[PDB]
Amino acid sequence: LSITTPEEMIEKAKGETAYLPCKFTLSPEDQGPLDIEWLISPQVIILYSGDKIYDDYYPDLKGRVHFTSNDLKSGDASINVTNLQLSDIGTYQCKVKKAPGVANKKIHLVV
Amino acid sequence: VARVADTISSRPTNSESIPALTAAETGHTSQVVPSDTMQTRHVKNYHSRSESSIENFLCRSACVYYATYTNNSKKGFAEWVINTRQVAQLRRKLELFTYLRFDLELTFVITSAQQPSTASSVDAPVQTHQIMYVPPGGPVPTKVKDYAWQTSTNPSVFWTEGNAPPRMSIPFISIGNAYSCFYDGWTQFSRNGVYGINTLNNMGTLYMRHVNEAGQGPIKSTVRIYFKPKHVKAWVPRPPRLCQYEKQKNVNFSPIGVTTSRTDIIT
Amino acid sequence: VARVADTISSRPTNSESIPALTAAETGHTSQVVPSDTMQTRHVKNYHSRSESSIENFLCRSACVYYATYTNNSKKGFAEWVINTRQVAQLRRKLELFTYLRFDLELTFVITSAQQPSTASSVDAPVQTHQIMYVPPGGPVPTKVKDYAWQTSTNPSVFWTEGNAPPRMSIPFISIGNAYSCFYDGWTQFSRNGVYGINTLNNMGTLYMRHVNEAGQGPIKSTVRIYFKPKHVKAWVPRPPRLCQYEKQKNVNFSPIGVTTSRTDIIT
Amino acid sequence: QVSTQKIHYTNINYYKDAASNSANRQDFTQDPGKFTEPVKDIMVKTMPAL
Amino acid sequence: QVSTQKIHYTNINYYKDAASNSANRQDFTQDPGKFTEPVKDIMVKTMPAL
Amino acid sequence: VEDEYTAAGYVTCWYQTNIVVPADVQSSCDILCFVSACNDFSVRMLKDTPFIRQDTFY
Amino acid sequence: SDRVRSITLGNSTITTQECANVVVGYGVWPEYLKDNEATAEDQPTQPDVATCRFYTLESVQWMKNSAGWWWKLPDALSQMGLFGQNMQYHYLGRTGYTIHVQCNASKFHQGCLLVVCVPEAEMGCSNLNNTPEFSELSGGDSARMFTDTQVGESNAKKVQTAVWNAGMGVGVGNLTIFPHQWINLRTNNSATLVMPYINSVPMDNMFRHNNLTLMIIPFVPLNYSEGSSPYVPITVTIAPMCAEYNGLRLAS
Amino acid sequence: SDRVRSITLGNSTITTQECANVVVGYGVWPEYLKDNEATAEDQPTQPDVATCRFYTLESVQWMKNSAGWWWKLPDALSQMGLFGQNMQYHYLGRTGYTIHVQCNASKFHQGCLLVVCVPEAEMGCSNLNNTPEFSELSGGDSARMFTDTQVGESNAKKVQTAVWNAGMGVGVGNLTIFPHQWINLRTNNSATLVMPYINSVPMDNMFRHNNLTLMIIPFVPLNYSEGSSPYVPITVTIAPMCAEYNGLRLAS
Amino acid sequence: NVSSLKAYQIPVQSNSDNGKQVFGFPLQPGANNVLNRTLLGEILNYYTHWSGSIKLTFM
Repeated sequence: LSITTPEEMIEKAKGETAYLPCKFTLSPEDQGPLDIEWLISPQVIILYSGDKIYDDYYPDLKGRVHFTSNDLKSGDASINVTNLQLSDIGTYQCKVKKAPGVANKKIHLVV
Repeated sequence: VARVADTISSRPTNSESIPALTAAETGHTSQVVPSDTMQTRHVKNYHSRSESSIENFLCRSACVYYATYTNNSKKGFAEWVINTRQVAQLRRKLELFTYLRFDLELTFVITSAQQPSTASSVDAPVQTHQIMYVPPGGPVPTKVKDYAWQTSTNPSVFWTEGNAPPRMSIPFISIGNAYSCFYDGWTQFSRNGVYGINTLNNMGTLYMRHVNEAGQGPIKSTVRIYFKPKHVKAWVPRPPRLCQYEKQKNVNFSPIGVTTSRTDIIT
Repeated sequence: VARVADTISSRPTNSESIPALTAAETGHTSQVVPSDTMQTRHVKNYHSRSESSIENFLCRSACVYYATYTNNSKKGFAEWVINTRQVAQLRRKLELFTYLRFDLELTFVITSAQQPSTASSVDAPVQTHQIMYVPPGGPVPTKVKDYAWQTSTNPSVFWTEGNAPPRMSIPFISIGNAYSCFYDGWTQFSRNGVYGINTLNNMGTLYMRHVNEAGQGPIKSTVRIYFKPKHVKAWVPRPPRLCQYEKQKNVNFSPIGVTTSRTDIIT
Repeated sequence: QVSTQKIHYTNINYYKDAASNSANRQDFTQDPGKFTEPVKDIMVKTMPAL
Repeated sequence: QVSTQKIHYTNINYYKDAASNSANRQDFTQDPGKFTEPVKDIMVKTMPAL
Repeated sequence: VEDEYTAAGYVTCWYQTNIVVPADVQSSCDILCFVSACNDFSVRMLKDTPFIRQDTFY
Repeated sequence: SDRVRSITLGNSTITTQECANVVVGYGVWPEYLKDNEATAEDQPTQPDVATCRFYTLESVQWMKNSAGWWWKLPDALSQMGLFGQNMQYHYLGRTGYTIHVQCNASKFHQGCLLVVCVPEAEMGCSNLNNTPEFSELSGGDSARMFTDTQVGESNAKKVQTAVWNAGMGVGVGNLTIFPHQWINLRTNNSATLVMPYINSVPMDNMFRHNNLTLMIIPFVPLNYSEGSSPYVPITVTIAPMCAEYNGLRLAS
Repeated sequence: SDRVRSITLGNSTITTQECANVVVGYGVWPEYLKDNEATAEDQPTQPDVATCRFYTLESVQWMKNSAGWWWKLPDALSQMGLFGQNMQYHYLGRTGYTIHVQCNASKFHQGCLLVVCVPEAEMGCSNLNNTPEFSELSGGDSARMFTDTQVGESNAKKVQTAVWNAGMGVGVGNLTIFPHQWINLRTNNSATLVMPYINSVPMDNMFRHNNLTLMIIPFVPLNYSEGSSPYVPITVTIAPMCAEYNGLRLAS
Repeated sequence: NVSSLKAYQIPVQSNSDNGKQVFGFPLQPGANNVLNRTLLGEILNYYTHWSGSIKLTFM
């Protein structure tokens, strides 16, 4: 596993849609089941375990986040954050874990 | 024999053949010998350059990685992708060249350690470890009590304590004609994603686990892995790495001066 | 050497000898080489098909079955009929052919595990295991403290812990001229009873037990058995098993699609 | 006894059986002419099949 | 098989591969003429370089 | 395994000219496609298959 | 004499009255692919006059406070006519270059250059977590430059262009182990290298792998008295040799 | 048998189960330029695998009330990959084509075609004072078509596309003196011609001189009963042979 | 069309427009979800490195 940019700075205006991308490729030595997480540090906000989504975890963000692509097993872990507000400043961790590899992405969102 | 050349006598000359002055612009290093700028005596030289060859410089074992796994726990087992980028005392010896080609000789030094048990009269028999090697693409186990371990045709080795450390030999397993310790250029035709990543040197994983069960008290073990490049041939030498390594994937660094400094140019 | 054939050069022709069009009805697979439909360069080919032969594909050990037996209990001992139908990582490699013929090399990896004893200051010496092999028809033991164990002329092996795993070799023991991994047809002339059952591949049982006594605390052990088909010759190849196995006797299954699916025929 | 490897190497048989010798690993021979072209009349490549 | 050491010494190959033999340790050959003087025209020592 | 550094291209199949038919003949035809190896195929580095699983003995 | 050379290729010619000898790679001269080593299953194409000639890259100014320059080699000729055109329609391809850099000055200036061609030059990012992006790693026949100050840390995808580390984390002095020549404005006027094909596979794609790098590092900085010309430009002209390609496809 | 052929060039192949013999120009097979006849002062380039292959032009529909089609030959391949790319950077160049047209039908249709390749086809305008412009004289691998009605006079720069005069003012029947083959849906399925280099100078520019023209004129019109397929397409695939160029320059 | 015999039939009908695509699939004879369960696939799925050319007979 490998994320294209392990950390960067993103800037968006309040009331816009926030794009927090998370791309990856798969080395040959990876053959296990897929797992994708998303964290926030002002706590999971959306999971992808067993090819099914579990995403009712953060009460402050209900429906305000959902994956973009329809090929999540191809290297797309991006989330579509809509209707940005002021209580949404915090570092995000796109933690993907495919046996036996692991890779993260530290998205520090500022508004 | 690889003997060095002796030195021949000389006499004080006065001629128009100057060996000292040359032109360093041509990228051609000098070739003078002390017998050309002073008077020398004919000294037979018996020194030998044998202990500086490639196979005397590389064929020495060096720890690469070591992991721990407890007995009394679920999925207590160690995995590891096979790469030499992680330890720095060996990484630097392999960066002196660009394209290496060698076959390998692993060696595992497995040890145990009794954990803080709680029951009374703890006593365990000898232990047995398994070190399973999965080629790139095979099925990987998920827990210790799994059926990918036994019912498999991958190369694995069974070892029990109190004996000599196990050892297997691995031939030259690659797609090209040499391992590349450097690769400038992306891995997607669109020139996106990770930068210095190559499929040429992948070698698979290594799964290890206990074979006994949980008798009365946990036992954390530890395995150390040792390489030994044999039959090696090196190509396109390279200057030695100066700045301290920071990551295992790329060659990132922080800038640091060329040498430690002195008080004045004449001291 | 088993080298593959190189490719010969070609020139742009215009003739009536069409190598491309053929008739697949005749059950005769094509035989064209890229040098017959395009311009190719004379490439010497050094690739070798050695690591795809039969003895490089089968002669690798694979766990078959493993049983446990406690020390401190009556009739604590493990029995097992010898058959390869039980583990699936090896069963599928033997179904690719119909009539195999090989001699065997067993190997047992015996481990122990201390049970939750209750007395104080438990300490046991090294253990010794016995692995008795009963041909089909011999007398079988009923309990551990029995006189069919010692007073016997069957092949058995005695092994104690902390040493190398035992290993014996078994020649080709069968009534016909090859093991049959498939047998369509009943076993009673009246065509009743079980369907795919054959006496041709029976090999007997395997009885294992402790040799020590119950000192102070029970000890549950575990034995794993490993095959290794050598000198193998295969006949009448067969397509590979697709549907998941369900039983060890017959070939029952549940229907499942041919392949995993994609979104559209052109993607 | 002494033969070549993938230089030379030496092998000695100890036990007095046949199922005790090590694996062969060196029976390199193939003949697909009984699976690819199992037809009665020979089929030439260039000329059409009919 | 039998060769000299740094008297003589005897070596026998057992396994039937090539990546199982011991290290060579005795390939003593060098040729710096491709790193020191990688120029097109030969450079003589005595005469000046220009 | 599915990698990106060693992709092997794509296979397509296009209409050169339309499929014409006389009257009273179906216009929906089908095509089968086979696959095989040439006489310079080879493999290496034997492993086990990712297709067949097992949880207990049979 | 022994100071003049006259190199010709295809339909172009390079002539220099004052120059040093020519350094030829690691001792081998670039040639085509023998058939013991070939791996492609088809026949390659060889233009051999349409590509083997001297293309001239853009110019660079040698200011007094200069740091350095680098070009990624089989990427700088991406837009130079038939070479760049055959580099797109095919999939594989090997070459061997004849690099020539030329910077002339009077007898009243002073300075020196190090013309080195480091093979498989992997560069490091400014941030220890990321890696340099493509736009700031190379340019189409344009010269990216080093610096004399350590690049800050708050930059996301940039190159660490501290010259005393050559960007590769290696000491800048030890670079002479690669084939190189010194442009010395005292006696030298032009440096020329002949670099064969150096790679661990017989052929490779050319849009994903820049298997060379031509660096220029001014050791003794340019200096002059008042009155002399304040503008001294450098120009490098690269010429492929013994090129061949394989595997036709669409444009990309 | 005697009905099947298998033509191969470069890395492409054409196979036809039912077809007639192949007509080879005026009796000569296309080859390179001998040195008794050469006039360029420099050395030419020969890709020889990158250009010599079968490019496939666009398709055309054979309606019942069809008239004809024509393609200007060394102009239709102007956009087909390496051929069109080498046709731009150079200044001269000679070729020899292997034209192949293919139109298949069932045993219940009827019709016939005349596949002729008229060399130096000069066409006449609709207005007696003007001359046809470039846009309406040819198209990039696209088929301009004839008509069955005389084009009016008030048109300024158009082509007279009355088919019974072949546009050249010549009787349409006498066209068989040029190399040709008949596509006859009774017994024939594909027509193929091998046209050498026909011109009064050894080499010529290729953007100003269309020295061939492939015409297709349906003599016996297509006809069928109700039920059979109403759409019968025609497709021509042209392949250069023995190409070489001279005189490099910039793009144009 | 997977849980039936229709998975092997390639639809070809009398089109109206010219130049349509019939099928298309990437060629990874051990990883693709088309050449996976063919007789070549279950031989390749035991090894890791392969080579050589591949034929594709149509009928």
